[PDB]
Amino acid sequence: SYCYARKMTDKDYIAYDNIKNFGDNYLTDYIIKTVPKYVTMAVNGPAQSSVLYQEPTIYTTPEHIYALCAFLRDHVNLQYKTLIDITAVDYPERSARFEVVYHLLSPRLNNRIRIKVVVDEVTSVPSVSRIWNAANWFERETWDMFGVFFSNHPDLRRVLTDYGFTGHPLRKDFPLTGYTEVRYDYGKKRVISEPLELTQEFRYFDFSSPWDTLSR
Amino acid sequence: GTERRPGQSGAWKQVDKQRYSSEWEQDPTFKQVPKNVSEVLDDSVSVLFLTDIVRGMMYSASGFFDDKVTILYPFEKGAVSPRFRGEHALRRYPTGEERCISCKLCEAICPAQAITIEAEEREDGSRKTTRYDIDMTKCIYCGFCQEACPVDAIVEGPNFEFSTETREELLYDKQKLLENGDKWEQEIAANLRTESLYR
Amino acid sequence: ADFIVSKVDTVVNWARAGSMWPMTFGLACCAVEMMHAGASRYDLDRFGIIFRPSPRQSDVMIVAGTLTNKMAPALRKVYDQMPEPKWVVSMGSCANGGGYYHYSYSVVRGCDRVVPVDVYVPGCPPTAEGLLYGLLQLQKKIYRSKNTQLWWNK
Amino acid sequence: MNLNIIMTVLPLLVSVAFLTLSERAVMGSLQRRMGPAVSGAFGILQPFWDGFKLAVKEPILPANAAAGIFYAAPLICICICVASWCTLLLTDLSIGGLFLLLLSSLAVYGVLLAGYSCNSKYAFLGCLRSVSLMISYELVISVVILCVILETRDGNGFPCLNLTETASQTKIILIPAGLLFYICSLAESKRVPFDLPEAEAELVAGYNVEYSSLGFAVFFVAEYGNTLLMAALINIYFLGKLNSALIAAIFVSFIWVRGTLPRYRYDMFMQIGWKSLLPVALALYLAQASLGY
Amino acid sequence: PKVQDVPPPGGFPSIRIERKLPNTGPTGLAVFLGFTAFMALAVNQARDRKSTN
Amino acid sequence: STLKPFDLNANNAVRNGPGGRSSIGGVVATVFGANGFIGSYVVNEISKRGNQVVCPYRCNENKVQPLKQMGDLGQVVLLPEFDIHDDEYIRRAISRSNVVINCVGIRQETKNYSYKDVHVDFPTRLAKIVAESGKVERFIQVSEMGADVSHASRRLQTKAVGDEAIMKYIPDATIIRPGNVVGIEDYFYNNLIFQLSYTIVAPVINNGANKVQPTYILDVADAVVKILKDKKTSGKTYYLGGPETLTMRQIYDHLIDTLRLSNDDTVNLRYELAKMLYKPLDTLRTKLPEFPFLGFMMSSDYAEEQVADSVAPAGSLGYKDLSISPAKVTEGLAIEGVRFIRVGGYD
Amino acid sequence: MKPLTPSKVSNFTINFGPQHPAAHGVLRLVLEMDGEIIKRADPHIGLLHRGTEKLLEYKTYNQGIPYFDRLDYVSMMCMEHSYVLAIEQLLNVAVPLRGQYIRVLFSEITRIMNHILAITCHSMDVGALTPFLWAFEEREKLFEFYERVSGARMHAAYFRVGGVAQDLPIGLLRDIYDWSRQFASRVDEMEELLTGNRIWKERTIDVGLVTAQQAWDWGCSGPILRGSGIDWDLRKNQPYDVYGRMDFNVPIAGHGDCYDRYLVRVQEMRESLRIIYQCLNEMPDGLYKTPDQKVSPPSRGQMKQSMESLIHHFKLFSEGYHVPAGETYRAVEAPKGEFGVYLVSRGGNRPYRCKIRSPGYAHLQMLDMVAKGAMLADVVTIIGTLDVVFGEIDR
Ligand SMILES: CCCCCCCCCCCCCCCCCCCC(=O)O[C@H](COC(=O)CCCCCCCCCCCCCC)COP(=O)(O)OCCN
Ligand SMILES: NC(=O)C1=CN([C@@H]2O[C@H](COP(=O)(O)OP(=O)(O)OC[C@H]3O[C@@H](n4cnc5c(N)ncnc54)[C@H](OP(=O)(O)O)[C@@H]3O)[C@@H](O)[C@H]2O)C=CC1
Ligand code: SF4
Ligand code: SF4
Ligand code: SF4
Repeated sequence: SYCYARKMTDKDYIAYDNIKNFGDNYLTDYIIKTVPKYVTMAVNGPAQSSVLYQEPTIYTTPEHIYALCAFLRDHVNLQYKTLIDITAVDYPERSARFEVVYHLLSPRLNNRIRIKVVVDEVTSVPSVSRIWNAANWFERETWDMFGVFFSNHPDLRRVLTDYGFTGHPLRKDFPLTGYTEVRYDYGKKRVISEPLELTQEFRYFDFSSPWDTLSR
Repeated sequence: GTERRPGQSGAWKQVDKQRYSSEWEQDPTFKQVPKNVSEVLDDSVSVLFLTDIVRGMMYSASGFFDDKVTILYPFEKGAVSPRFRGEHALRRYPTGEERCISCKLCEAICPAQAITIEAEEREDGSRKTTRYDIDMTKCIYCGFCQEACPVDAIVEGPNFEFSTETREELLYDKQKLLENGDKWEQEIAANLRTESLYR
Repeated sequence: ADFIVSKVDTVVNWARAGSMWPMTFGLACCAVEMMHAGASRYDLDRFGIIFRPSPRQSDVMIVAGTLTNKMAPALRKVYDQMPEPKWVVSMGSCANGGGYYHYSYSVVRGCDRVVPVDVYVPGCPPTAEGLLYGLLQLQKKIYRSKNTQLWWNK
Repeated sequence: MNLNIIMTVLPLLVSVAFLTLSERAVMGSLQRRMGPAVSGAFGILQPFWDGFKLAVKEPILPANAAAGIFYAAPLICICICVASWCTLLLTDLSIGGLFLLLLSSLAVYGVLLAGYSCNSKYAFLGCLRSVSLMISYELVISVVILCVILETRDGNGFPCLNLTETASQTKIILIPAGLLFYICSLAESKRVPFDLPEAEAELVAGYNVEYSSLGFAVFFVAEYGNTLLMAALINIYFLGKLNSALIAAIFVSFIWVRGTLPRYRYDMFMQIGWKSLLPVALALYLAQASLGY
Repeated sequence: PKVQDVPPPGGFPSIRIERKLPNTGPTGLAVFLGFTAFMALAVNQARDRKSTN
Repeated sequence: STLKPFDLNANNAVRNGPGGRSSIGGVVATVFGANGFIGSYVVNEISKRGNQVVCPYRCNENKVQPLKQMGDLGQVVLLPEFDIHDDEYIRRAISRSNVVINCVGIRQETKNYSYKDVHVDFPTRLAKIVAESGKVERFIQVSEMGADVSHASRRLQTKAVGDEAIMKYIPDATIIRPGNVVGIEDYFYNNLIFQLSYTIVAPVINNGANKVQPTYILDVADAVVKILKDKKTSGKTYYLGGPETLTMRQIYDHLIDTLRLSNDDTVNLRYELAKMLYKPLDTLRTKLPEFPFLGFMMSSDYAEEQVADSVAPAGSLGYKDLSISPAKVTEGLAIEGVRFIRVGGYD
Repeated sequence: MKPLTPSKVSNFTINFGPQHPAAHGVLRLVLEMDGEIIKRADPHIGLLHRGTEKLLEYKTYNQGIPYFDRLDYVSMMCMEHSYVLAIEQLLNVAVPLRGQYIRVLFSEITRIMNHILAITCHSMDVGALTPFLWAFEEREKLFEFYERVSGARMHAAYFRVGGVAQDLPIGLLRDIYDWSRQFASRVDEMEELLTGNRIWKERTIDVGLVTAQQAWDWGCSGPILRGSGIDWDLRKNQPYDVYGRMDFNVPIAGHGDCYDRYLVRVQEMRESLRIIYQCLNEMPDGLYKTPDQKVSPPSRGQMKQSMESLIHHFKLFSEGYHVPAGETYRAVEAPKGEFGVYLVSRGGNRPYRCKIRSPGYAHLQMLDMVAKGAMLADVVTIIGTLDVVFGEIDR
């Protein structure tokens, strides 16, 4: 649960053997078997915690996210008491463009899990703030950068971008430089926004090789 | 020290808790009731005579007489290592021929896109640049361009006194960079000879 | 009279330049280099440069950091509150020309777009001695001015 | 008039300028720094630059405030300092020290008018905080003075608070009250242990920051002048005949104690003055009206 | 090259890491006794002054 | 709306871009008097559209600081030492310039410079120097509306004589003749306010009968742009009066109203008395340096120009010919500056 | 038939603007206060949002390393370290032992300066200015080590994929060891002025109280966890370099108040000194960067003597290496907490998505819960213990 300091000396171990095994190789199967309706697919890959281990990635749908998160936090064997961050990735090639990613920590299990909800521009994702209070700002940032609406959020507002910003900057279709620029005018003694002009344009250098194979 | 008094606290509610409850005596960090007359006098004189204050006063007063650490900036200058990344400079061969061969790698590696290069064949037949300008208001002085150059043409010199009164003077060009290389040639060469051993 | 006016203007230049009250608009990385420049090892208070928290009592303003579209109105508002001499120093690549965030939707390409800049200090971050070199360049600019002589022959 | 007014006023101005210099020199000492050295060579001539340059800065027209009161506050501070020093050096008033106590109770006005000039709802509370400090520690100073008159008797045997007569003899009885006087003098000059302002004042809570060129000069000069008057009072009551070195040493002790101490929160130093200093000062006033005659 | 910055043969000499508790010196009782003595002297001086006056 | 070209020869070749700060406009301008109230806004208008402005100024770095922000890199060129009597400097200043704007004028006389020098000699000398070049295509001179050869005030008379000299040397010059210009840095409302508030009594010449047509600074600045965007405007004088004609008494009353002054501090200093009080003080001015205490208001020339009606002649060119609707100077944004002082809910 | 009881209303929606004795950067804070007591705090951020995450997408992997140095100007090395670790995980690149030691050593050095700045700037915010100036001389000594290894005092960009940019200059290990011989005494000097001081105690005790459950709920890390009683350190629980070899003890406190976190940070400085001494004594000999030249640049003589090395140099300084398709989140124990990078690669030479997990973002989110019932003066201390950096908060 909460890693309250217990052992005063000789706590050199990273964790116990049984706790490591249950999470090294049974964690995804345990999740799938215990809560099958929530899970659609699972990926075991390079570990977030370390290079040597393997950590799970679970794909779930927007409707089941709140119950899956509640199960992950409070299940006795799986205690993901912490939400590291919430993130979205824009995939314009896909019909469901946005992949909302949740990163969690179990201090007891010493393990990291990644939860993905695949949505589009119109659909909304239920807020998980009641499960983790840290989610509020992360979902506000996801709304600002990518435009993903989070349902039942206490107050969904933009955080990073300028006041009056309507576009979502981290969308792959948003220009790198944006659309507007800010300058002070002497005539009107105000700082004003104007359409963009660049003295020197951004130079995109195409370095791709025909012979490369790693590109997917 | 770390030990705390029941009275001293920064939060009103905690002060109320400690004023009206004796759970603080269970806690190990707090200081317990004196339980002797002499201990009562000790604590009372400690609080009333501002003892802890004076102890800091002497250690601070050590500051008055200890050796001041300061540098007269114009007369004395801070130590600068050979690796130091400062004002950029294009370099020439000892014959007087520019080392630049317009590979354009430094412009490709520039994280900030501060270098614009365009070249031509010279009349003799050499691959030489007709333009090499660096925006010093866009440079981040990473030194990647000095790393990518295969002929040591571009180096970040040891000069950090290059403030200007207008931004246009901070848009360097090939002639200015070559002049900067000429001005600092010997220092740059010594630094490069030292640096060559490591890398 | 032309000699007396010159003596007055050089004394006034000495007074203005020796006692520079800078206000530091410390957005980002460069403010800490300024922190170091005003520390024990470099004594700016020996130079007569001592930082003042409010704009009304500051005659020189140092923009040290990346100016964003969200902040530029506040930068201009702070600049307008300053008194008449109001010299402005731009420190760092971010303040000088946007620098490494130049091609960004949220970054102003140079504080010169928002406020007039007298001296540009280049670096990322500018070395503290470089900042003192820029401050001495501004001090020379103040010494160069001969306002009282120009007043006599205006 | 009298020529003595000149011989009192002029040394005061020179002394305040070099007090302002002394403060930062001592700071450089604590912090392994050095006194300013580009202004000249000796450094005698540093504060004069600040004054003369401050004459140069172009005036700002008053904004959203009544002009009369805004002009009034600097004149009040400059009047009080001159009256205090010239009644400390050039008068025979039987109760002169009580007159100095009265002139210190009028220093609440300068801050208070400067606060009223702001007319900000936040500035109201900030200026009220400052004046609350000043009055709360003026009470304890009054009790300490009651202690001082108690051993102060003239050759004819008449009780009095004539400054030369309290200066004549040094009483080690009174020293317990002199410690409280020194702490309260720190409080009344708004030194760091009681410098509630600097934290509140970085955002514009409300203080002489509004004043700009010559009004601002006289306030800061008056602050140092009041600190020097407190040093002179500490000398004359508790440490015998008036000595210039002792006065300046008490001022340097102010700077040292400041440097070694962090600031107090508003409720903290207010609770110190009422629940700690005042009972001790009443206990010593008992101890002095009740050590006897 | 083959010569790089390596720790010296035999290793570096040991350093101090933990804090030093220097809290030695005067404590409460002696200050009370000295203050009492100084009060007694002050009382006697006041007595003499008040009779002479 | 469609952007209209700057009607300058071969502009079509050089011009490129949207018309903004970083775009290229084919106008290189030498604006004399750039650091002044009128000149700064003209520099702002020209430089805002990507053009290059050369600003000759008498050595004063702090006064010309706002002009630095006006344009992109290399667009605002500040020449340090400007003298009206130096021919070589004037030739250097207009070397690359295809339009020259003259905003150099003095409200009052001093010992160094009189009206006849600044308002007559400089226009004639500059006119000859511009005429010999030939590269300069457009010339604009800024003058007062009330300027006339048969005017009692020496300032308004010398200005008209200098304008006639300019018309003689360059026949294609345009004479912009705005009224009392209202702005944040203006000398109309600011001086009136200072008179009402920090002066013992506010003397009003006669009873405020004199009629005036004040105009906002942005309107005059836009009018300059419209002059430069049309070649048909060349050789014509435009009286850029404001939308509303107002007597001076109305403006004083309305300033008192907006500032919510307790009562009327204005007094009746009728003419024939100012002509005796200020007449020696003019001779005082011509023998003493610039002094803040007394100026502009405290002169016989000001009284003489405040006894006449400075209004546009009936048959005349104006804002309508330039397709500009002037904004009212007694309401809206124009009056915000005086509004910030006091509006009765303020302080 | 029993009377109801009415309540009171809160007003005074103050705006606390950019304020110098606070955590460095620009903070706009909207505070709703009932009288002199705060009822809601709403931090306004985005004043230093430079669009870093989107800019990364347009740069190559090696071109994007300097972004991480400038995300947090106090702790550069720890910030770039997570990025290079994530690229190494996706690339399956093994770091030589000497480079692993150099990374751990300089990470501990930047940790120490971060803690020095945090503690002394917090004391300055309280109002004590002597520890602050007493600390800049130490911080200068450590900046001198940086300028020696990289040529830049602040933005070194020294950590690279597969090792370090250059090898340690000769004589550096001796100088670091001397600074270490005197560091403990300097820290004790600072500790006496702060610790044991009645005014400091009164200002900091029982201010900003956090409990372990609250810390896990709000996603806090580092000193905030360890000041409340949580024995969790990434360097020990999830080692990422030769940290596993290193011998050091986690500092733990239980109250959660401001004072406990200050004590934790001082002890963390001491533990970092111990780790540095171990690094100095056990520093191995050999390669400092990975032998593979398809992910690391060749040496200059080698590029000037070999065709394959010139080809590799050209294609690494123009195109860069290609990172295999995959996703990874690598976190490091930064001085301010846990800093992680979520890197998504589709197989190209540029990152497709580089999410930066801010340790200070969650602390600023926790500000409201912590600063409830406090006073206007307490906010400065509470901000000081969070030690938030707004370039780090606003990416
Ligand atoms: C015990 C003996 C038995 C006999 C009985 C005699 C009783 C004492 C009579 C002696 C008279 C002298 C007393 C000196 C003044 C102290 C007044 C009370 C002391 C006190 O309460 O401590 C703090 C007040 O001092 C402060 O902290 C104020 C702030 C001070 C900052 C400036 C310091 C200046 C340097 C000190 C003066 C030195 C002068 C020469 C340089 C309060 O705080 P608390 O909360 O702990 O107490 C409340 C705990 N319920
Ligand atoms: N109310 C108004 O503003 C109106 C103005 N006008 C006319 O427009 C012109 C300027 O308007 P305004 O800008 O308000 O006047 P300003 O005095 O504000 O601008 C005058 C400019 O001319 C320069 N100047 C004056 N004398 C000399 C000289 N002897 N040698 C060199 N430069 C000199 C000044 O520079 P320095 O600052 O160094 O003197 C300043 O830049 C004036 O002729 C005025 O009559 C037209 C209608 C109304
Ligand atoms: S140092 Fe870096 S940013 Fe500057 S020019 Fe070279 S590669 Fe570009
Ligand atoms: S400076 Fe070096 S890297 Fe840049 S173009 Fe010339 S040879 Fe190539
Ligand atoms: S110029 Fe460089 S050091 Fe300065 S604020 Fe910008 S990124 Fe930081």
